[PDB]
Amino acid sequence: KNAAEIRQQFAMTAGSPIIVNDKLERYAEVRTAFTHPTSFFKPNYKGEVKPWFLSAYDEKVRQIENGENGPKMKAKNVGEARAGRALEAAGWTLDINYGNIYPNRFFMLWSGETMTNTQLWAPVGLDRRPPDTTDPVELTNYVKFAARMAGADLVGVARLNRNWVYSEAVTIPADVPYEQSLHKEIEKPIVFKDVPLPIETDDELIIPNTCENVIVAGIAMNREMMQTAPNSMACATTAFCYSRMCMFDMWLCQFIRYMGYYAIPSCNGVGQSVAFAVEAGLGQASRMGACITPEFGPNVRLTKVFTNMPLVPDKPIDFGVTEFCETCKKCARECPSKAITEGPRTFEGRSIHNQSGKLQWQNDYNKCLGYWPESGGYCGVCVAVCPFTKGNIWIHDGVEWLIDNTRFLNITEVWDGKINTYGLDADHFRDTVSFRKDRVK
Amino acid sequence: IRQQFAMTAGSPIIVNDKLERYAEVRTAFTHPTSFFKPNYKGEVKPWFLSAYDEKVRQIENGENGPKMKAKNVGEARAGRALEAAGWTLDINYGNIYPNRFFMLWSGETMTNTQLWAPVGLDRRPPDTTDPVELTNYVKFAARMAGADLVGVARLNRNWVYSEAVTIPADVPYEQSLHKEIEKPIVFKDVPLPIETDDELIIPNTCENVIVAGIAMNREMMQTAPNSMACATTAFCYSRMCMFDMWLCQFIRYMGYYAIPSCNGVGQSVAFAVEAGLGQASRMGACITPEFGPNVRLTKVFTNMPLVPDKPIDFGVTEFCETCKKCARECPSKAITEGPRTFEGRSIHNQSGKLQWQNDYNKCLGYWPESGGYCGVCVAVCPFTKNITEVWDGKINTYGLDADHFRDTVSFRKDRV
Ligand SMILES: Oc1cc(F)c(F)c(F)c1
Ligand SMILES: Oc1cc(F)c(F)c(F)c1
Ligand code: SF4
Ligand code: SF4
Ligand code: SF4
Ligand code: SF4
Repeated sequence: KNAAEIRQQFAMTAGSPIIVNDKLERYAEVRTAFTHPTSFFKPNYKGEVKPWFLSAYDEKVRQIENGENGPKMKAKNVGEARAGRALEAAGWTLDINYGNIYPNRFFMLWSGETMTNTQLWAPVGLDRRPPDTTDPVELTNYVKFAARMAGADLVGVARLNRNWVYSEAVTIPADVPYEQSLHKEIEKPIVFKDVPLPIETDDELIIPNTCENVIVAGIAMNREMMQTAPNSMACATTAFCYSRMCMFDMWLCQFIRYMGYYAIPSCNGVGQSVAFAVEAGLGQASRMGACITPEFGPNVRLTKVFTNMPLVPDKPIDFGVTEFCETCKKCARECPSKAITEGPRTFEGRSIHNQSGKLQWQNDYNKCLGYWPESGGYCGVCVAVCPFTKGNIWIHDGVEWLIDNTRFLNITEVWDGKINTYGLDADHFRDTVSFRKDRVK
Repeated sequence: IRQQFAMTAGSPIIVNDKLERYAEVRTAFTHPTSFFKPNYKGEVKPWFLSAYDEKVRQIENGENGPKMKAKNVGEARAGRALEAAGWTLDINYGNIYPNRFFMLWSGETMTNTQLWAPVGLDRRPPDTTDPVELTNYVKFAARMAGADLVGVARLNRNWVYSEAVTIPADVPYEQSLHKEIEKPIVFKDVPLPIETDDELIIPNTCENVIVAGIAMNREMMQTAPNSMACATTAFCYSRMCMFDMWLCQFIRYMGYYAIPSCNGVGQSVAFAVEAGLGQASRMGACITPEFGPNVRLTKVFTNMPLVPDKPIDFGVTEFCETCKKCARECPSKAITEGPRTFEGRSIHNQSGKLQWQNDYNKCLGYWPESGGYCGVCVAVCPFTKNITEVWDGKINTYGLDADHFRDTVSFRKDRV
């Protein structure tokens, strides 16, 4: 298997592959099902209406007391049930309020100046010295090497398409401490202005007009654990990867700053990761709505960093995902909430949670979120059943690579089974080896 | 290999009745007799500020290390930018202050604990007390948390620092370096790890230590003493910090307590030897079968019942007896060519244990000179096996190497 060959074979000519029409407007982040008032509240198993994640907490507690690893899924014993939720909770250690979405708060600072690392290194002046490299070719190789050190399994570069940057972010006022954060969330516009550096005022989050590029990282989840979806070990690989995302953003932003440029971290905030990942060539959009990659299918998390560092954009990739999703529909048939459409792509949002004006499969994300308190987790059944999540999809016919169409026709064993560092799989880890030739052309 | 070379139970570190616990302030990094070193202009400064001055001089002169020309100034800058960034999740080079910043001895105030409070995992008594099942659970968690190697030992208090270097609890970060103080670490009959005005208190119930190996990148370490060796060192310190926090939270959410440490609290090499990760060596590092000495260590202390691993003997002592390659290549002649003794060469060694006694002030003195963290000893050690070619060459996630990553695969059989 040769993952670099595969990406070269399916590379497209330059240009955003996302098809849009005149109804396209930037999307206010509060509209996501996690944050919008219509979807935020969900009943728990006693019928009490609560913030969805508190209702899900109630189900986790109920499952542990009943020796279960998920909905109607008996564990080996209560201790095993406990252990899965302890692993899940611990995975979130470096993530604020399920996704790090507040810009320029906590780990997501838009300047490095107050960070303990920046203060310690201040005598060297790396963040104040003008860049010594302005060549986009060399910078792309340097920043991608740094990205791999920082924990990305995939990395790509695109020009920043502002259509996918949230029109307004969900955040908290700068004087609000963490313990009041969930009670004091506000909206704040993200605007683009002729300023030298990213800056936040009382009224606006201001991205400079010089912010040309977005660097997108893929953070691979663990296949054995995700295949337990919707049960607790799928929750644990999800959670650990959010902390890996946070570390990636902070590491990479510091590298970029110490190279003489500015950098904006984001994790789940600032803009729509799937669209950036498609434009940076990590993969293609899919029926479930995730970015499907050749190496991991959709079983990969995304984060991204915005910067004025000159870079060479990667080419988008077309390995036939759209045509497979047209005929496959496994995620839609297996979805426990029937949130995923079995119909064609349109430009018309299904509800407030979708951004209208771009051609995509339109899914009902209030239905999806509704299953999370019911199951006490983050589901993931769609990722688990997608044939691209299997490690065995690619075959070579003597001339070229192709997808094997035959692919489209318990938790105790996970705890007792194969694992390796960060949940990566040495049987496939060669797929993400990188040399200069595949970092920049 | 690890099963083939398992020893019977029992600490393999030979001691005499002279041995006493070692005050952390005695390390060359911290002690007043070794802390101040001249820069290249002759100005005496804290040694790491003099090393900063050399990094700046090298960038200006288009160098990646001492008398090592870079491809250009841009390349020199990029190596130091990568090094500085690697340290993002590490306080003041090593996270040594206990119960400060990332190294909290309780999870109660952490943002993650607060968010998860309604589930009550940290307040609920353990549902598992079987050390066999716990050892399998916690080692699985350790691999998720970024350890390439993990082992368990009973806690030997001889390797716990008698007094830690820390700061007063209300001193802000901007004043930390100027207000470092000593503070005793003591063991008492208390329910939970607790810090008073006077003492860091570890419970007498704190039976076990979990030791993690965090693998460095071979291509980058082989550029020692130049900048890319500094970068793999730095990134692994941030990996250490995330490992400690992740694992401590897992242990707490299982109903036990956990003390993180990174480079603080105690001597990692001794813990790693007792937990079976590897053997002590002439250079002083723990040499592992998978990585040689090219691996960083961190550790977590806990009352969670666990099954101790066996120490390992794969012949490092006898190999180091005749090798002496690190000693001949050491740019500061810090590593001895003589035999092992129980007598330290200076304040920086803990006397009373059989080891190769090295002069660690000589080692530190080379760091301002070279503008880095050296590492030549690690780079040349047989067990471990230009900068433009590294930047243009092979890399993979976290610097791990897919040619060898199968060596750290793990199933239950090898976890307990
Ligand atoms: O983006 C996410 C937000 C959440 F609240 C979750 F629980 C989760 F697993 C992912
Ligand atoms: O000479 C000292 C060095 C240190 F690191 C201290 F913690 C201290 F109190 C005295
Ligand atoms: S399961 Fe099938 S339809 Fe759904 S995303 Fe995967 S390939 Fe597309
Ligand atoms: S996460 Fe679960 S409920 Fe949501 S779309 Fe996927 S399968 Fe459906
Ligand atoms: S780090 Fe360098 S100076 Fe220090 S002991 Fe090793 S070779 Fe010698
Ligand atoms: S270089 Fe030789 S003597 Fe030194 S630590 Fe390695 S094997 Fe031992």
